[PDB]
Amino acid sequence: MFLISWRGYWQELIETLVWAHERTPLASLVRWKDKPVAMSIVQGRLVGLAHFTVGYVLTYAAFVIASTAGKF
Amino acid sequence: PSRRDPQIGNLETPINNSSLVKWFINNLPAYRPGITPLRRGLEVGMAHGYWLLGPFAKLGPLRDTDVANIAGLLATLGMVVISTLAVSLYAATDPPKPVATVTVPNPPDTFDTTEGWNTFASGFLIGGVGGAVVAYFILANIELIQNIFK
Amino acid sequence: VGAGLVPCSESPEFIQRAASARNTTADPNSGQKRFERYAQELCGPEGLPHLIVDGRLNHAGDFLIPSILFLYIAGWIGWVGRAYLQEIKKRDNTELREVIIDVPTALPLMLSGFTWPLAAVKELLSGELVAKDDEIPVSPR
Amino acid sequence: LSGQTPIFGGSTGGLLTKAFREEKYVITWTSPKEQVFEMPTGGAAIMRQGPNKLELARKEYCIALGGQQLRAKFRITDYKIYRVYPNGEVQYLHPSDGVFPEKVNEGRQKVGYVDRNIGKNPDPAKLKFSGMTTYNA
Amino acid sequence: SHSVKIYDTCIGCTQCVRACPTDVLEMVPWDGCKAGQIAASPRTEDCVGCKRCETACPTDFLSIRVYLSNAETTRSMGLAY
Amino acid sequence: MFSASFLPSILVPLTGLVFPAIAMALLLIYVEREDPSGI
Amino acid sequence: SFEKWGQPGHFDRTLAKGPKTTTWIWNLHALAHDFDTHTSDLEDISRKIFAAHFGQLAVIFLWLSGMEFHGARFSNYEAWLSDPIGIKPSAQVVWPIVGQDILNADVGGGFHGIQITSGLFQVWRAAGFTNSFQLYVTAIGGLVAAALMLFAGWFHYHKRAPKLEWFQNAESMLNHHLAGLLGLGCLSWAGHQIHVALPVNKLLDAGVAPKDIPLPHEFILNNSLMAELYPSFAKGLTPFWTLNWGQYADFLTFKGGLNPVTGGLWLTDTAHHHLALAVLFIVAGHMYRTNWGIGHSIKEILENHKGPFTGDGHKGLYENMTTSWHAQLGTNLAMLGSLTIIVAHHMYAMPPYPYLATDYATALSIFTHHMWIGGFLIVGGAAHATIFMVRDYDPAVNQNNVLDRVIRHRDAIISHLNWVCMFLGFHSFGLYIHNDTMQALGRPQDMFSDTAIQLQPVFAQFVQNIHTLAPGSTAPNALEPVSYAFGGGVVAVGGKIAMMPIALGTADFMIHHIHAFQIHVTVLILLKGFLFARNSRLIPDKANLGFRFPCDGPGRGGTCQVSGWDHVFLGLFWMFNTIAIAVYHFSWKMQSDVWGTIDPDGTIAHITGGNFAMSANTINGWLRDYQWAQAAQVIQSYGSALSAYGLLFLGAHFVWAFSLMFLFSGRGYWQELIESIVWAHNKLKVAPTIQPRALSIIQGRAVGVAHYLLGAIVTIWAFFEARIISVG
Ligand SMILES: CC1=C(/C=C/C(C)=C/C=C/C(C)=C/C=C/C=C(C)/C=C/C=C(C)/C=C/C2=C(C)CCCC2(C)C)C(C)(C)CCC1
Ligand SMILES: CC1=C(C/C=C(/C)CCC[C@H](C)CCC[C@H](C)CCCC(C)C)C(=O)c2ccccc2C1=O
Ligand code: SF4
Ligand code: SF4
Repeated sequence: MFLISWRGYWQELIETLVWAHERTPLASLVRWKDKPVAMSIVQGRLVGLAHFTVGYVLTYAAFVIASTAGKF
Repeated sequence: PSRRDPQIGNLETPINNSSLVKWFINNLPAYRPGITPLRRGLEVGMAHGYWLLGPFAKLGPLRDTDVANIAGLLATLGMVVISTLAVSLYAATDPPKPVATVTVPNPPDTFDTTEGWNTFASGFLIGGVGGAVVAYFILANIELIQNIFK
Repeated sequence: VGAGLVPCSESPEFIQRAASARNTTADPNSGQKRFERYAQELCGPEGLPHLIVDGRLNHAGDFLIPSILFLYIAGWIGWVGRAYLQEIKKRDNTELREVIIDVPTALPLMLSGFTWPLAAVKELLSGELVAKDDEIPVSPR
Repeated sequence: LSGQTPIFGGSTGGLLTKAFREEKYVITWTSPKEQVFEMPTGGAAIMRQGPNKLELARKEYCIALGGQQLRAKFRITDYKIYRVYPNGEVQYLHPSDGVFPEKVNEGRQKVGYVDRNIGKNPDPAKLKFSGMTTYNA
Repeated sequence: SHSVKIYDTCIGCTQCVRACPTDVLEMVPWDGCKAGQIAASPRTEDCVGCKRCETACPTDFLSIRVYLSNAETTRSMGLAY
Repeated sequence: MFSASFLPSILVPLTGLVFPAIAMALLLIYVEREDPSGI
Repeated sequence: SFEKWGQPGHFDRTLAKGPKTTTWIWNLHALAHDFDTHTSDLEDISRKIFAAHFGQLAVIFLWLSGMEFHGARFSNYEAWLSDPIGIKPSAQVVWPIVGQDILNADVGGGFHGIQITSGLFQVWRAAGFTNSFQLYVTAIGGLVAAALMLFAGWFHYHKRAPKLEWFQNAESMLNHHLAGLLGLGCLSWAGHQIHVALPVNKLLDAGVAPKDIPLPHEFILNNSLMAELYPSFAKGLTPFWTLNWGQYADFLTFKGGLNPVTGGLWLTDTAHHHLALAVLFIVAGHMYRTNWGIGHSIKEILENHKGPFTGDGHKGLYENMTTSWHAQLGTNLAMLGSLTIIVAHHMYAMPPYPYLATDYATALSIFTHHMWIGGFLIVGGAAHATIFMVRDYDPAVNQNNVLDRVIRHRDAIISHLNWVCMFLGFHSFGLYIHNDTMQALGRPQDMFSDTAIQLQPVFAQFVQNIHTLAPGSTAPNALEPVSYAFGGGVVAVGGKIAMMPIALGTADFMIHHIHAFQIHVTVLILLKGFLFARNSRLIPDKANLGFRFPCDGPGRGGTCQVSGWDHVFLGLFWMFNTIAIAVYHFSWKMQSDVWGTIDPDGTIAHITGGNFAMSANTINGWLRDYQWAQAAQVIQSYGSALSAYGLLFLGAHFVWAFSLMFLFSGRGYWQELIESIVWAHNKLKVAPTIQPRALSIIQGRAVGVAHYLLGAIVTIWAFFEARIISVG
């Protein structure tokens, strides 16, 4: 998910989603610590790679130790 | 016919400017004038602590055990405590742009200030505890209606 | 030819497979015949033959001459392709004909690849195969 | 300046809380004809006669309208743009060259320069433990 | 915001000044080539990072470059909110 | 169990929950500090 | 007259000059049809569209006639005729050379070949087909008609081409088509049915010597055998002259159910169906205004429907529906897609051909095929909607119309949409994984099926119920319910189920809800690209710049993937997910509690054993209890005569990974590697004059997604094809 989609789509909907808090009542009290925006490009690449590598690591380890301790 | 200019990003749809709804929203304890922030906290605590114990009272992992009433009571106690903690620290770090976004025709009140927020949190704590115990009392005698049996 | 490998002639499981060896094509002798053709090599416990590559005359021709055949044909095709390319450029219709093949000229070049190896050797000794490091102007860096 | 706006019912892509508390852009021009046209915040409207006050939150929309819409279609070339402070001031970003020429003047602004060949460019070796970059000569 | 970089190869066709939608260029008087007026960046503070400008530069090894900095703000990031 | 005391029964929650709580609270109020002092 | 083909780029002025680099090749296969990108004229466009349609029809006729011909000379039809049960139809006999010799699909009677699954013989069990020579003539007719209408296209383009006002008479269009095309064809087919179909169907009850059964010429004017059955069908008694129709109760009846002697329904109902439809939409299609000064002025109807919330109603919509083409294209595509998928979702409860529910191989093949096409083309309908938005519009004729009224408040719409999607998404999936954890946590009482925490879709149950007892009161002149999955008796034949009532317990809930979930997000992506097509809150030049472009530089951070067809990229990924899990669900249920075998007591011993109530609630169960069964033979399903077809499932994974390679990588890397190889080749004087250049990022994205989809769908069809072969 992080790898394929890119930062030209995950910003249009953040606009309209900022539009909400401004105009609903009983929740417009709170405001922003800091104005939120979409991620960055390099950071997106990095997080995608991190997710991929962590996903790759775990399953194989589980498989190998479980198999070795279950078959001898 | 927008609020002040038809080109602004707001619309006069008959759900955010209906007389019924504006009357119903203005007189809420968050906005109704003639009161103190103290009472605001008291009432909000009363309400929320009065309903925020059922959602886990008979729903918790101790759902059908013979104790779950006081269990849910303790749960909502801790809940309202940590909520007060959260709002208090928010007040502690509160004053960038010391306002709230205004859409009600008038400003809500002078409730918008740090120490005001702190007093509000205190009243919230008190009212929440109160609503908790009173709901626990309503729910205490399962026979609350069985004695009436009506 | 060691490594504990039985000859495909006397490997029992080899002939065991050969008995009901599924005759592939439309001729009943297809299977059996091929198994008979597989007596020269030496089988193993798997019952199927391994190939030894050493120039050792036990299995020399079973790998050498196919290699040399491939070298023959690859040399031919590369040679005729390069020759055609070199020829095209002396027409000043370069990329017009890059997609339209000039058959009356493309034929004799193909037909004239008979003696590619030794001719290439000549172009090696004459130095007719490489341009000069700096004359070739394809800029690196 | 002007006190009138084109015919436009309304929409939801108007202003936010950033606008009336950080900045506003303003653009005006002369359209003695009233013709329907498009706007960058979604929807369409129709111009008004003579002065035409269009107020907005960003800048690029005014540039797009002036360049691609006004003089590229309807040949109006005297649209002025301004920036409005939160406390109520009125600034002046433009016309910074008067006639929107983009090439004419008798003298210009002389701010810095660099006419230096790029093959002879500094390396991270020669400029070390400084705060500058290859911009030096 | 980000930094702009000018060179000598500006022929003076002025396709970049008509391409940048951010008003960060102007042709200041020059003398060297037939241009007599070479492009430059007087108003960097509104740089956007679209760099549609050098794509409009026809010169071999296009005469303008943009060194994309790190001191971004609400202006350089371009938010309507 | 063994020769140790109750300790492994209840010493995880505070490290699990409350110490992270104060950690992040202090951290957040730190990342908003005024100038030029900060603790 | 052959001096003209080999002059490429005949339609474009730019790429007509010469192939500088390899790029010139690529665009050659890209702009060969969008001739709206060639001029501003329209009559030429329309003529091209006509000729292209004719060509498509020609290839249609060609392939259908050729498939017939294969069915006549290389298909075991006429042997499978006498026995449609103990014989499995086949075609495409294997050519006896090295490699394809063991693949002789022998289906009894020595007939080898390929055991097909497309159920054309089922049509050939209703059309009453005896000898293959008539079929030979049929193929000849099909191909000659193909060539005929192709010649017609050539003529109507090169000699006499139609004019321009010939386009926009949608009134006569609807009238002619609706009435003449549909009604006349349908009533003609019904006439064929009553004359031939049901007679030979009667004659297929007990082995009545098929070829010996007379030919239609023996019934054109021979009414004697036609008077054997149906006494009112002496001639007809022609009581229609007397307005009396009570006599015709013989054939034109209304049964409405399963006929356990045909493997399908009662064909008389279908005949009377077709009659009713024919006249009904004949009198319908006689509506609109034409050349006799009588009818609806349809451009005024839409003018009338306005009001307070409407604004100004449907004013000004015909310029869009006739001046532009992509509009019509998109809407008709969407409608066809929806229609097709309901067709798929339809013909597994009311089999309209002989031997359908009894034939458990063709069913899901047809189902999944049509279902895939449906989505696969409705997304294209939406894409053409977007291309209309970018190509065709007007600021003048679109003032305050019901169209413009949404493009002004898009943000609220899409925000609430995102809200709904988030809600449904985790409300379903996180609930699922919650139950997963509970089962893995020795807390089984926290499960969610009937044996645990409760939830029951009462609405479906009550609607099915009120459908069960329909006849008599709602349907007095009706005999049996419309289907038997709602209610009725378990209808069957042999030890083989035809249709039983379907049970909706607990597992139905989250399945339908995640269906709705994914449909919601799909609409989200597509509609988002739709509205934010011309102007975004940051990019006000989109329509000013195009809809097929990669990015707008690293401004505002990143902006890559801001066109619309990348929106439809993501959307097609999502619809892939949707339809994939949909077919998973359908196949598993209709093999778990609908299909199996039967005992003399009607005892339905289903294939799997009702596995949803047992495992279709946790994720680990979903992989175990589905693909364990869906593959446990494909590993060994090769290795004998009617097994040798080692399937390319082992093969499709490779194309899948090769696919994903294209996605994750840029292009500059490949460009530099190319330049190095060029250096080497130039050193050895073999430099190709046409300088190779790496793919453009949009090209690479396209080939990546194409290969991805191809691999996935190949994999899955291999899966269930072999799975049905293991039972069919
Ligand atoms: C779905 C599909 C399909 C199918 C199709 C179809 C099946 C169609 C149908 C069609 C049809 C079914 C048609 C028909 C038509 C007909 C018509 C249209 C008729 C008309 C008639 C008339 C016109 C008449 C005339 C006359 C006469 C004859 C005599 C005298 C009188 C008159 C003149 C009246 C296919 C496979 C392809 C593909 C896939 C899908
Ligand atoms: C491989 C690859 C390339 C390499 C670029 C090219 C053009 C490789 C194409 C090689 C040729 C054109 C493939 C030909 C396929 C045929 C099977 C080859 C047959 C040729 C002989 C039979 C004559 C990119 O440029 C690229 C760009 C952006 C994202 C991903 C990628 C990417 O994945
Ligand atoms: S940078 Fe390009 S557009 Fe600008 S002056 Fe030089 S040549 Fe002209
Ligand atoms: S990104 Fe390019 S065009 Fe835009 S302001 Fe910067 S230099 Fe000018």
